[PDB]
Amino acid sequence: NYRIESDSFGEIQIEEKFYWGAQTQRSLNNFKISKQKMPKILIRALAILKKCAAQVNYEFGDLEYKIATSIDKAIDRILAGEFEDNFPLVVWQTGSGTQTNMNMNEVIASIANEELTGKKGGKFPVHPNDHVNKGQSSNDSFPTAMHIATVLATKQQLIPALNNLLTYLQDKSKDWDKIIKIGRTHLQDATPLTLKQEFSGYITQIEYALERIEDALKKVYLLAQGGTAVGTGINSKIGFDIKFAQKVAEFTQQPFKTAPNKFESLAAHDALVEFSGTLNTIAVSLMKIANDIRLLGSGPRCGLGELHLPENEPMPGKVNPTQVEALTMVCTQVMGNHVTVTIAGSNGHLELNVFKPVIIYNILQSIELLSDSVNSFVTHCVKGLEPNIARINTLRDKSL
Amino acid sequence: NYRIESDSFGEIQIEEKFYWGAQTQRSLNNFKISKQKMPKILIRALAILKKCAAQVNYEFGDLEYKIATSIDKAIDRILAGEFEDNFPLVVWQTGSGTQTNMNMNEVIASIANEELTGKKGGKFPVHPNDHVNKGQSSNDSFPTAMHIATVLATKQQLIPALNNLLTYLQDKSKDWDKIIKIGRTHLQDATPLTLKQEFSGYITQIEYALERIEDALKKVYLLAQGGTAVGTGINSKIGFDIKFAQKVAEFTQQPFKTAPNKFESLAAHDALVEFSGTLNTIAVSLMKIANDIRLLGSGPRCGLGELHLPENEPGSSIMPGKVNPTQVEALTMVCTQVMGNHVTVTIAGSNGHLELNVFKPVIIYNILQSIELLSDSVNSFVTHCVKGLEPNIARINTLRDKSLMLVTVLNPHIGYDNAAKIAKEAHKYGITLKEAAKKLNFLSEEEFDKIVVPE
Amino acid sequence: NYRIESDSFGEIQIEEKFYWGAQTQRSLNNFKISKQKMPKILIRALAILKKCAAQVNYEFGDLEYKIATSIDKAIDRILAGEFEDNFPLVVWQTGSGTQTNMNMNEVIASIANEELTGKKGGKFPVHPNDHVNKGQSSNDSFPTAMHIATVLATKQQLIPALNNLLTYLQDKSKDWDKIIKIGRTHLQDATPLTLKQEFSGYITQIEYALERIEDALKKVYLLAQGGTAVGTGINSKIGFDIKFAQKVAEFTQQPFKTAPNKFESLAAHDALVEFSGTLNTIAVSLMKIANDIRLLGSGPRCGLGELHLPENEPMPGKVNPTQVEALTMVCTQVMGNHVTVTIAGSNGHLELNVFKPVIIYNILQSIELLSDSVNSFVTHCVKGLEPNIARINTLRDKSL
Amino acid sequence: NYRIESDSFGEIQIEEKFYWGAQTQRSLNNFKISKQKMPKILIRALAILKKCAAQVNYEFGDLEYKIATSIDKAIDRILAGEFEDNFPLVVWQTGSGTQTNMNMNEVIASIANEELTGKKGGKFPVHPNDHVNKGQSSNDSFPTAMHIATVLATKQQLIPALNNLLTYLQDKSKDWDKIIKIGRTHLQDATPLTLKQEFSGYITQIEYALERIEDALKKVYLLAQGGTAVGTGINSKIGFDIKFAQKVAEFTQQPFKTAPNKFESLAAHDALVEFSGTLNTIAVSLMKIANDIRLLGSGPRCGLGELHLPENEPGSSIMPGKVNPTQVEALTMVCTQVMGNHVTVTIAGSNGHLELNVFKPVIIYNILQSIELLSDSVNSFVTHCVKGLEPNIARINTLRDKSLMLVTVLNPHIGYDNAAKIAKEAHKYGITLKEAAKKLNFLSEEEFDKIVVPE
Ligand code: NA
Ligand code: NA
Repeated sequence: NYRIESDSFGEIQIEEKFYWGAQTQRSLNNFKISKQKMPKILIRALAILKKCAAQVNYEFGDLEYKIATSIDKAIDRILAGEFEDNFPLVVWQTGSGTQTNMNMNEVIASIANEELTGKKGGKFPVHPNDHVNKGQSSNDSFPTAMHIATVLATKQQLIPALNNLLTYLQDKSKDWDKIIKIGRTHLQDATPLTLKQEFSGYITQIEYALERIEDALKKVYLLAQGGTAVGTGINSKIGFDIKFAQKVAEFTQQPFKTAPNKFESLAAHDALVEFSGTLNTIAVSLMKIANDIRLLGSGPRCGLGELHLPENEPMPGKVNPTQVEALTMVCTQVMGNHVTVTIAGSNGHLELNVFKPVIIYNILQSIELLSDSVNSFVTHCVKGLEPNIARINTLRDKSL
Repeated sequence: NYRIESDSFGEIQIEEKFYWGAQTQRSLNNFKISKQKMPKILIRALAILKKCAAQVNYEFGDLEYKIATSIDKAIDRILAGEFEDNFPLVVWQTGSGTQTNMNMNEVIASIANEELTGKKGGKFPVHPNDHVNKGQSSNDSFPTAMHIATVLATKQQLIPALNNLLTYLQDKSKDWDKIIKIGRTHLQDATPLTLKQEFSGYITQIEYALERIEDALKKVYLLAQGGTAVGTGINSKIGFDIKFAQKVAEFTQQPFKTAPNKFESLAAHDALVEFSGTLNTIAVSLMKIANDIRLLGSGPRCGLGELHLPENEPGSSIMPGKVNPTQVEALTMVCTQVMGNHVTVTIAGSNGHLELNVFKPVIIYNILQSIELLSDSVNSFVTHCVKGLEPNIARINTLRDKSLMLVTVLNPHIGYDNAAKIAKEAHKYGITLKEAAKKLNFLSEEEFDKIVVPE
Repeated sequence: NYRIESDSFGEIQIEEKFYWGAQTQRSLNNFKISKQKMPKILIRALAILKKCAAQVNYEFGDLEYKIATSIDKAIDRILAGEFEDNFPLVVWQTGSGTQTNMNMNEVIASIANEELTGKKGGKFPVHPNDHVNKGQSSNDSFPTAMHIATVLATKQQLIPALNNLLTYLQDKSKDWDKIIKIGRTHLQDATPLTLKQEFSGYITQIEYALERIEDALKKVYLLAQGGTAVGTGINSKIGFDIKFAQKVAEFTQQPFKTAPNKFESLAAHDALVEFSGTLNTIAVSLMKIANDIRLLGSGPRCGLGELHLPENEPMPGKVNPTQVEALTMVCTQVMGNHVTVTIAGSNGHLELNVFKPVIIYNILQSIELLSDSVNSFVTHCVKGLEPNIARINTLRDKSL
Repeated sequence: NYRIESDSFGEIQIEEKFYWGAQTQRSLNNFKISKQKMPKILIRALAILKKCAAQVNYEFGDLEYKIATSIDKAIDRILAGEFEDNFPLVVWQTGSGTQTNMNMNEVIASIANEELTGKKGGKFPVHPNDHVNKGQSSNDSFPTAMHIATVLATKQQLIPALNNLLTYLQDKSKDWDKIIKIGRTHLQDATPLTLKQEFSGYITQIEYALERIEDALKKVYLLAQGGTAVGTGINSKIGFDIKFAQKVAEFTQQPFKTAPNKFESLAAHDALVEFSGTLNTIAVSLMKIANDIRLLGSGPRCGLGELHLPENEPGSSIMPGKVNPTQVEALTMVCTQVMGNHVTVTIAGSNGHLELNVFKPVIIYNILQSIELLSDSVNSFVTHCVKGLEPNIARINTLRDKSLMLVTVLNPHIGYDNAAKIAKEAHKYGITLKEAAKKLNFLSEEEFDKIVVPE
């Protein structure tokens, strides 16, 4: 039931049914720190990275045809979800992500070797380092995967989620221009505005959130691949950085390019600190929008009672704004995640920032929580918001 | 493969092999927000809570023998680990934890009903709300679970890990009193201290971490159970609060009591915000300790090189033979996670409204994560780094003698003027202070090392 | 109009009317970073430190009688507020506080020299380093002053302020047990509780805040003095640490003692990070209390309207809960101050944490803002809170 | 020595030499909360605001010639710096900034009334609310001032300081291309890079800081003025908003416009929260740069020793001759202050209620402080550290040759096996790779240095 693998530290046992190699197993044994594995979309991004690197390596004459093709077939299968069991390493590993890099290197080599020899594992004929990792360091590969992942998640999770919110905020309030409600400043009675007008503030906040995302992504399109170990490009052929980036742009259909200065790309993660800053602003916007709805839906008899919130689950008969609670909790999570990203980003030393996994784990969590909670909020709260017109009219007609 | 269940809102389908009910399945369908489930030890805390509440209810005559005994047996199976598949709800739910409370209520009833009738699910003979949740709200139950879980995790994970680090810091540095290294202030050359003395700082930081936890636990021992919906204790018999706390104290063997003021326990989580603050401080201490070990072991040739860190894996694919301080990296990364987790807890804690703070799941999720991560990573750091740390004594000595600031250790022993002559001679010929001491016939190489000792 | 002073870097000009010396002026010229000077109470604490050190030095036989007496007279005058013009250095200086240490050393020497020779300044007969700073480093003196200051401010500003709040929360609500109001969970109508009961939550929060302060001060009583440059005590006579601490305990009438491990005292500021943690919890408590009052006083016609807040200043006739706004802003300040203290505390290197001035500036600001805002809040809001009983009764009698 | 004034609440005394009125003195007596006054540049912004609002009002025919001209002349004297004593109110006031708005309204009226009548104070001929505050609320005025001040400070303090740092990073490192130092990853010995290349990272961080500011300013150019109380623009004539923005654009020479949606501008300060986020990133960049320079200049003998930092003062009283990297300490301390200031702004920004975010003073206070501190400290760091940085070239070379990881730079030039023999020889005899290269007749001391160059 076991296979033996090795590296420069010696022999090590791996359970036969798993495709990973000596360094993954070594990491798996030595870092028994909680159960948070690397996010699926990061693994996906890392797989895309190896795919594109292999193609460039092949085109440069540096890989045998059968090895390049076997690596490519092997990676296509990972992208289809066939080896989700085979990336067991935790986030809390080496700060450069070396081990997760080797996790991808070894699994690809292993699948390819099973195709070519009939048996998985090992370094023949496909070597994890000399073929799958050819011309790469973890120091430039892991940041490249961090940026690919961030872009993919933002374009697939967050931007649609915000557009879903924008659309329903627009559609619901289109005809609330006839509803004249009483404004509150300091929570004290103020002068009148329409309910549509009040909701137009929220619409502006979300529109502006979408604009901030576009500006924050500009540096996240820029990829470190080609800097190798310390930023100089040692062991990377001239042109690799540019051709790799074009390859990733073509597969993702996103405008990726190479980072003009690779030293800045390795030594720091300022792009992601800035990006996390935009996530934080979005958290602030949503906290305000959700809090107002909580407040306007308070009651039914001893609150404000201007809005009726959909009732989705069960002091019997009492129904709570549960979606607002889920969303406002996520907002507080994102704000704390941002402080972690800040502090980790500030702790770079010379040629390398070695806080990379904690940074990307927090970025990707914030994107996913914001997207999922907003979509839930729209479906189970915003879509069925109705104003209580008689209540709004009574409140207005009492104002001094 | 499906069973039908019902609540106030109507009919709903549950996959047959699972034990939860209608309200849990409803929540499962309505809060599809990522993948972060309630932590194992919080579910455990909540089960313990229900076991004790059912026994007190039974003592008050408010549960029949058949029902109280089956509830108790069902809960023991959950505490045995037999139903870890049956708590699927995410953290990002209602802010009171109602759905997770009800998840526990339904699963207990369901296990009991299978035992009594042969078929799982439903509300007869055992009813989730009327029996399992009798005399309880989620408003007082969930805060009770939060504190039980915090105490359990702190005592089972955190205190043992810090003591593990303490013991090995003490053991490893016992005989480092004769290793005389150079002090660095502002990262600039300073005067000497023993390697042991430098480690004594770290030891003190961990001893103080342990004291801080004991003070931080004081209010976490106090339980909300009995406040019910708003804190008034309506639908709760006089004495239930005290008798429930006693039971939990017996089962856990921890000094749990009831909170004097139930309103404070529902409306806020200041106790967990204070506790998070202590976790924050521990993160700050560990960051300093781990950073020093990394800095002291930097090299092997182009850095400081005073400590040899155990080499556990290959550090690089391009540069073979390179070994990195990977355990320090995992620990310092965790430290940054705890610092951020603390801000989340702070902000959530500050957003209470009137009778209830409804940010409860996110608060307890961060507290428990911070505890697990500090504990797991400290344990790993000890096993794979502290255990095998060795000083590079020859390198430590070389560096000590390079310091020009040794002059001020020489002043009281050799005289102010004479030390000045040595330091002048060392600048002119470009030699060490030791070599200049021997050159001018003031002090041998052995007499020089004795004066330099801290004393 | 100028006097010339010097140090090992050479000669430097000081305006004649000022008492400080070469190193203070040098710092004053080289760190032109905003206008935040060291807090008054820190300077005060540093002056107390030099007073007690001199007395111990004198008792050990290490100072001439006339110098010890002149130093003591000189310091008594600083404590009386006579040289508030003479500590111009900014917080954003060397991270060990050396320059502010020399600021105190030089000014004391200067005043003493004016007494003894008729002219201020210089190092004769009282030398800033060899007499006023005898047996001291900035590395152990500045942490000692940080802890003295924190204790003094907490005992003189914060503890009385919280007791003032506790007392008035108690007195105002004593007879609110007859007022039956409707409870709100999730801001939805709930079951009843008395107004006194609701206020008893707030009373508990403040009581518990007072208990947390006592626990957090335990390590802040422990003083670094005697560790000198790197923690070893080089150039400090045996017994100095203990006798100094007793001297400070006697002058302040507070239970100060020496730090058992001086290395921990220099290398880190974990005591203050923990203390700042308690300030943060207090900020959280007060934010809740103040927010509820904002909410319960909302109206007069379109809010909850359960409480009447005092009207202290001027949509004419509209009066806002201005004291609650001041207080809740301070709370957000304290929470951010706490993150600065955290991050700075985490950045220690080997024998010394060199973020000391930013840490103490934030600690002392949080104490002063919390105290002043709470006292203001009590005087201009809590003292005159009255319930609107008819409104409370109407709301209750509408509950489902 | 006193003058009497009045408002809705009654009679109140003001010291005679000051120009403020009844509402300012009331606020002065009721908010005795520490000492933190409104920043100079925010007061200036608010004056500019009133100058432009009065001119637009006059153009609409809603101020008489006498009154508009005297208002304009009074404001110019405030912008000249003639009344810096007359704005005593603390930051910790009402959350809308009403009292500071009224401080400006009263002082302008008072200066104008002295000019027109000979006696300062009061509300005739110039009335604080009816003339100086005409068509304005504090709800739209204070946010307008916040953005004007942020733009002014960013353009006058921050952008110049970052450009100053940029210019000197470029100038100092121009000819450091021939200095070949060793790279460190995980603080472990790695492969070489030029000193210039290492500095190129820092240069990139600052160039990107400047781009980030330009994007962050986009929404700060947009002004609330015209929304009045709740955002509807009641008591504001159509066109006032556009014409006010134009005037401010003319006076400042900055591209200010009116905010399309006034409700968003009153109810929140997301734009300043986003801007704070950019300041945060700049703090993170500077922390890395300053920390590296400190680490590279550590020593002078027992650390890294690659850079010589200019020595500006004595570092110690016990250890004479010790010099500390004091400018790096002041800058990194400021960085921690900005990071905390950002959390305050984030939390304050998140506590808006309906039509108004009433945490405005604390938000703008932190933003402006962060800008001033980053600017002042970067400027000082350049003058007193970056300007005079020199590499210690002999030390840089020594360290480079100690690296065992040079082997991988030798592989493509000398062959894999041959480099292995050199590294084996270097381990056996305990020498450098260069000495072992010459020993085995593979490579001279000059040919070795050429292969090592990054290329
Ligand atoms: Na987090
Ligand atoms: Na601050």
